[PDB]
Amino acid sequence: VTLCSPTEDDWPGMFLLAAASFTDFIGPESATAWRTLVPTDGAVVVRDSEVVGMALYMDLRLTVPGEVVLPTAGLSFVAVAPTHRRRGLLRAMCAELHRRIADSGYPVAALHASEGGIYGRFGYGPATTLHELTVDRRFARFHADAPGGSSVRLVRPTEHRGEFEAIYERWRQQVPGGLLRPQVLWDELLAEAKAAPGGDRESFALLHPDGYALYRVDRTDLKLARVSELRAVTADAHCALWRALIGLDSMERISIITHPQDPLPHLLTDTRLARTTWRQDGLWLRIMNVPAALEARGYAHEVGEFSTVLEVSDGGRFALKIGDGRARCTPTDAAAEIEMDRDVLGSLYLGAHRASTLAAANRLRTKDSQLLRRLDAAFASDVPVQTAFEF
Amino acid sequence: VTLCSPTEDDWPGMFLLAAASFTDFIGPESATAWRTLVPTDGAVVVRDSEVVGMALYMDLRLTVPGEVVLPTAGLSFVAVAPTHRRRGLLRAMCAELHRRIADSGYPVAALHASEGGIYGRFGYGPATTLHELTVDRRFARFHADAPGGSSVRLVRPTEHRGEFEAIYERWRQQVPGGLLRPQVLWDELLAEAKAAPGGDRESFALLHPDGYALYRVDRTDLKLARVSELRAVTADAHCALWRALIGLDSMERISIITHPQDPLPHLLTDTRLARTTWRQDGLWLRIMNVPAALEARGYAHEVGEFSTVLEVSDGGRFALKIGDGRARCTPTDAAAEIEMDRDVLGSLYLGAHRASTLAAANRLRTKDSQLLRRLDAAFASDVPVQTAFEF
Amino acid sequence: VTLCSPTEDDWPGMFLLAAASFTDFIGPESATAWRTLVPTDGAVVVRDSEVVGMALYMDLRLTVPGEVVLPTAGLSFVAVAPTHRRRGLLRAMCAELHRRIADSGYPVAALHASEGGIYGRFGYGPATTLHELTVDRRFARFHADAPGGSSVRLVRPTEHRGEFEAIYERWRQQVPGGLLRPQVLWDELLAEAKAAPGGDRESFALLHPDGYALYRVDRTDLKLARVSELRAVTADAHCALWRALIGLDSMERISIITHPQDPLPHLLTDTRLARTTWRQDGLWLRIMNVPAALEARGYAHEVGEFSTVLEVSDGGRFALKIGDGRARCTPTDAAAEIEMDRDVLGSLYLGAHRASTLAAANRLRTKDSQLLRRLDAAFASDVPVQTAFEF
Amino acid sequence: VTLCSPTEDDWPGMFLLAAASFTDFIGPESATAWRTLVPTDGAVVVRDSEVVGMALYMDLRLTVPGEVVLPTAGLSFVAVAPTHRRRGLLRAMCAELHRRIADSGYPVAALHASEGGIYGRFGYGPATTLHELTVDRRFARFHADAPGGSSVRLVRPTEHRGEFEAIYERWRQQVPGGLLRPQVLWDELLAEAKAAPGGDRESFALLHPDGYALYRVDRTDLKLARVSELRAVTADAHCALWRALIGLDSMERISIITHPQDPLPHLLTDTRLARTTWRQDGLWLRIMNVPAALEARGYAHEVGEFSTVLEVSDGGRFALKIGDGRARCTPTDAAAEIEMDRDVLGSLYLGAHRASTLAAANRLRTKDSQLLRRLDAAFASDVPVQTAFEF
Ligand SMILES: [Cl-]
Ligand SMILES: [Cl-]
Ligand SMILES: [Cl-]
Ligand SMILES: [Cl-]
Ligand SMILES: [Cl-]
Ligand SMILES: [Cl-]
Ligand SMILES: [Cl-]
Ligand SMILES: [Cl-]
Ligand code: NA
Ligand code: NA
Ligand code: NA
Ligand code: NA
Ligand code: NA
Ligand code: NA
Ligand code: NA
Ligand code: NA
Ligand code: NA
Ligand code: NA
Ligand code: NA
Ligand code: NA
Repeated sequence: VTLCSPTEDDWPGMFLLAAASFTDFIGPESATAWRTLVPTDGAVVVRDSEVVGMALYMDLRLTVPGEVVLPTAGLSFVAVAPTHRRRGLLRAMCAELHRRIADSGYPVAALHASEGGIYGRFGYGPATTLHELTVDRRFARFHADAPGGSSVRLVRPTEHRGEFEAIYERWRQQVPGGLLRPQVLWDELLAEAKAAPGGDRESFALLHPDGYALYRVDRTDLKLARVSELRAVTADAHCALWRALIGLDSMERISIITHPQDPLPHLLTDTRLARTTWRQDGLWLRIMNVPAALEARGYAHEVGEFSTVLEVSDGGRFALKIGDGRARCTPTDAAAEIEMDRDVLGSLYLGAHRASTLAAANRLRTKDSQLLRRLDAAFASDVPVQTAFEF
Repeated sequence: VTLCSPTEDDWPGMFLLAAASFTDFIGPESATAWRTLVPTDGAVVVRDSEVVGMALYMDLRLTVPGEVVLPTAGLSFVAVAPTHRRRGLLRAMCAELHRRIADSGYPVAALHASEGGIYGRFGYGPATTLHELTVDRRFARFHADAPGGSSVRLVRPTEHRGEFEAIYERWRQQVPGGLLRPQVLWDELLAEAKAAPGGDRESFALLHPDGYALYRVDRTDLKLARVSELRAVTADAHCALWRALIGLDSMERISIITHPQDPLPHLLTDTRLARTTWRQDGLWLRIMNVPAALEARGYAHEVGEFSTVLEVSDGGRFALKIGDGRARCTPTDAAAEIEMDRDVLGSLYLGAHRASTLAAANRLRTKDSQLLRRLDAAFASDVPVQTAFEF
Repeated sequence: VTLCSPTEDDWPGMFLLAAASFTDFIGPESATAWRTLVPTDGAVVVRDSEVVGMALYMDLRLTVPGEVVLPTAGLSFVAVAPTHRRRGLLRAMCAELHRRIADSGYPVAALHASEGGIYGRFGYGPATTLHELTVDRRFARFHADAPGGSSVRLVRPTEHRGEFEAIYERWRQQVPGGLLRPQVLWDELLAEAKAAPGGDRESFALLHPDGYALYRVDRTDLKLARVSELRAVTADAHCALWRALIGLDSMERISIITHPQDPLPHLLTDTRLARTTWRQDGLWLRIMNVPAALEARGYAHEVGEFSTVLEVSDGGRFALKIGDGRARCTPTDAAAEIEMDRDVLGSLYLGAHRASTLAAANRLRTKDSQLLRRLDAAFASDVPVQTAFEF
Repeated sequence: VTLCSPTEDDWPGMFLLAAASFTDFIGPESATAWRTLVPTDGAVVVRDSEVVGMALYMDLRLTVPGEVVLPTAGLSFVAVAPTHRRRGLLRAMCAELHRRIADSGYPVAALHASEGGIYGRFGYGPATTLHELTVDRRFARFHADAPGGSSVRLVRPTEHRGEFEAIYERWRQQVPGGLLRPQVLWDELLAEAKAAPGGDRESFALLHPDGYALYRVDRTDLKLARVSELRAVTADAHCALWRALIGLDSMERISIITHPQDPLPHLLTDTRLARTTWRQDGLWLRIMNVPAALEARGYAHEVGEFSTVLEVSDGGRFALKIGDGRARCTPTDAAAEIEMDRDVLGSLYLGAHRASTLAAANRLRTKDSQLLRRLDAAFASDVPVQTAFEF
């Protein structure tokens, strides 16, 4: 077993491991598109010769609270051959990529987890929450207060690329969890909008000046419309799009993977009709440089100036001062007032998890309940954290 | 149709309407127990003579943020005969009970809703969130950080009444959503802990000095344990009880109806094992007296002093000043800065819903985004809102 | 194997065979009640000594077209021990009972069939059709034309026996398929109206001056109400009862076993909401005396006088003259114009099956298509055929 | 919103609305084939410019009782964009098409309804009944009386087009509900007989001189054969085809969408094996010209001459005389003896619904029960009403 950056010769072997590892494998053509996001030394392979392990990262741009955009290393295409389990190959590959990511000057790494029990030990914490809502649209009536009681157009996605790009670009800069979507990923998205023989049905779009929804009828449940993506920049756009989706009179049910603070339920006279059918971790974060990440994001202006000493387990100890919505984070050997593993800081960082909830599980440790309330308020996001697109 | 306080003669007719209206009807013996919580003029019937409509309220004590206990009118046993639908009987009965509740000096009314689309128009807003977690305990491993790596005892519920009463009494005074559980409801709870021929299996309890869990094996799914109630006063107690439940080696799955901030997921090495299988509105609140309710609860000390003008639709307009965790709420004819229906204030009141989320649905209306952030922070609860027991 | 009328000593052995043969066995107490309807020589047993075969008939009164009530032998409690299959015991028992029934002067025998492939060969034809309608009552709206836009009362069945008896007695005399329901069967019906530990839920009744509905919530599907029986003497009563059932706001679905001409679908703005979920043969008829049965019923006055020659396979050949809604049916050796097996005549007799449909299957054989149209019209019932109660 | 006849330029926009509206959308190539049945001014669009509403009719030939063929306007391709619900677009489009259909001289319009609650208010009544039978062929044995105890050939559909056309043409002229099937619809039918990658399996045909059956194995249930179409001109052909289908020894079940008077059950020794698994409205009729439609069909010769006065709600009042199987229908201001909405007359017109059943729902109103019996008999069809093909 040797750990190397792959040569062009290695990629057929990587596509074999990928096809055998990922049931949702996009195939070599699509994989080659995504490859354009992987920097020169962004990939590692293990050879036994045949490829028995692989991992890479892509150059991403992640929005964090305060509309701050961080360069982010997006881990992806991580696989160990079923022949080479329990030989420390994942640990070796993650250690090497983290070395390269830290040396390259990324303050943050991110991934989508295949299972929930794997990445905590490598310092990734779940930082966004996926929330599936299923609406029985047959009963759905809009509240008298709901905006916009036609601004929306039913269109072919492939004919309005420019408009979706412009709306998404405005959305991703305003929302924590937002990711820059490069041209190659717009190519890939509009390719999956087409009907496939034996596969997905045709996708349609609802287009508003300030929002869009991409949806298709389920392959097998012909009374279910699945919203693949809804991006709205204004409340008027969000409501108008949902009025149009609830107008899909041939459907019984509309489903969407959204975030816990989606206002959809409050648009209806019966909030219970917007049923939570599924909940899971979305984006995971590893804070690579604690002071860089903590100084870079904005904090709630509602909390008054405070100082503390934060220790990250094997991540350093810092004098952390938060005031006027900004943090200063400097080295100190003073006694820690707060201790947590690196994964816990990732979970706190976009505002998806409360310091108080993590403290109740003893993942976050302080003797000061006032400090806990101050951290909770400071790390909270004004704009609710959302998940952009899986990678 | 005449609307009257029922005589003793009316109660057999009320029990008939109840049996026909409520599939979960506890029966006349249990109903007579709960009746001891209904004050002298706490009930209305409609006669056509036979009972075709009924509604009552019980005298409750509800904990709100700041550990403040409010006298609360708990609406219950609300039914219209299937023969007398669409004749305004619900509206007539609710109007009369609200008159009596307001005149009696209750600042707040509360209920559990049979359907989500009914009580908004009578000024009730959903104020707590039920969250069902299902744990596949076969895979569950506790995190190295989790407390208490034996303080817990497996016991017969009927033999440790005193201990459950004492623990519950400590829990309900500390948690917003907490309700005083009178002696008659402890009688009823321990009666439902017994096995029934053709019905529920025997209930067992796990007892800690600072917490308890009541559970039973599902009637039909013999690999599922259903936790009917877990009350823990400390994090050590919460973790210790979950270590014991995960030790139910004959079960595949443990389910509990809990709240969105339950720390259980963070106790495990795989947070995904604590799956959200169901989410619904719990307790609904109608604010009867706006200034009394707003002055009575505690507010977050993290937000700096601020003043605004709040208008409740047909509920009055108030100068609202919040500072040092207290509110002053006085009559004013000054221009409104914030407007909302009465139901919306109920949804905000225990901290379960953010002002910002309601604003995004246009249920809450202001031109000031800074005011919105201040309301969000002020109305937030330090201790997460939980649901006590259904009534 | 000897075939005998049973002595009192035989009945414990008959109750053992019954319990082993009938999963719906009502038990010895209920069986003893129904026994009061079995005349002195109304039962046969086969002994091998232990009971290995049994069959009996009850004295019934059946309404046929023209509101004519026929003495009817109701076959029931027919069983062969699983140890004694394929030994001709059913054929021997049926032959003996038919001998006794014919000699006793019954013009007609009737039964409910355990399976569809058994009784045709003994001359029974299916004569009524069971039609299960399931209404999704959440969507159900009554048509502007529907009668009665409160005449109906929600009551305890056991408290209004007299009223149900009087309504049923009016219904059974007006409807072909109607059966006299003796006092012992009213005792049995009101006993099954009670909740059972581990069994059925409590039954309720909707009572109108000219109709009633008995219903209960399903044991396991708590959003389904099952109507066990709806008897309405007028269209106003039928509509009023359905308005009340659709008012069961806690239910998603109402199901009823009714007849193909139930007007319920036409009461709604969406006829499709009254979904046919199940269809089966109900009452089976064996015509014992062809001329007695054919002369006894009324015929459609719309068809002009006609004469034909009907041959029943091993049942005789008859000159059949139909006019002014009456038939004369006399012996003849003239050439047959119509031939059919005895079972086919049973299927025609209450108007549930058209001569033309049976002719298309070659169960009914004529060279005259005009004769076929005349038989179709003559045998049709003005009042649609319904099924009274299973026996 | 303007309502126009579409130009060629509009049809791409109509195909977009169609694809988004109809999950069973046949696609632009097939849609262009069906278009050949739409006359010059047979289509309307609503433009907001983009197509937000559409409706058309096709020139059909419908067989009614007495083997009379009526020119029929077949409404189809009716859609409102999900963006433009509740703006009266359906009402506007239906009003314009009905104007054009009436002015063009069509006595009748027809459609297949997407939902049951929509078309009643525009004067369409359900006029045929779809009845799905599922046969467990493993148990199926033919009755000793059943015809034809080999006349049938297993063939490739595409090789025997001429024979299917000739048989169908004989069937459609003899059966009420029969439609002329133009060459373009035979092209489309034989195209759907081919296997599709990820779609339907290959279709086979059973061919008799006087009947055919088209069938295929279900996509997912490989023990179910689905009969798409069985057309038999004689009882011998019907029985012979069913003997062949019951010979599909690799299948457990055969399903067919047929009519309520299908003789299949009576061909078997166990009639219960032909299970009704589904029942729904088929063809809907709007009578455009009451006297033209009522004079055009044949009536039962069994009923003696009678006269009445029929009022159709906003459809005129007529002296209706029926005798010798013919109707004369003339204007009158005499008192109405019978009143009904236009939709009700459509439901009566092919004989699928009895006047007596509609009267019991108060959709048909008379004080004369003798008149009701006479209408029932007169409007009855000698040959049972069937459904030809959906459009
Ligand atoms: Cl912020
Ligand atoms: Cl999201
Ligand atoms: Cl607080
Ligand atoms: Cl809770
Ligand atoms: Cl009659
Ligand atoms: Cl019936
Ligand atoms: Cl005819
Ligand atoms: Cl048909
Ligand atoms: Na923002
Ligand atoms: Na690409
Ligand atoms: Na993924
Ligand atoms: Na507290
Ligand atoms: Na009690
Ligand atoms: Na409840
Ligand atoms: Na009658
Ligand atoms: Na009895
Ligand atoms: Na039975
Ligand atoms: Na014909
Ligand atoms: Na074609
Ligand atoms: Na169709």
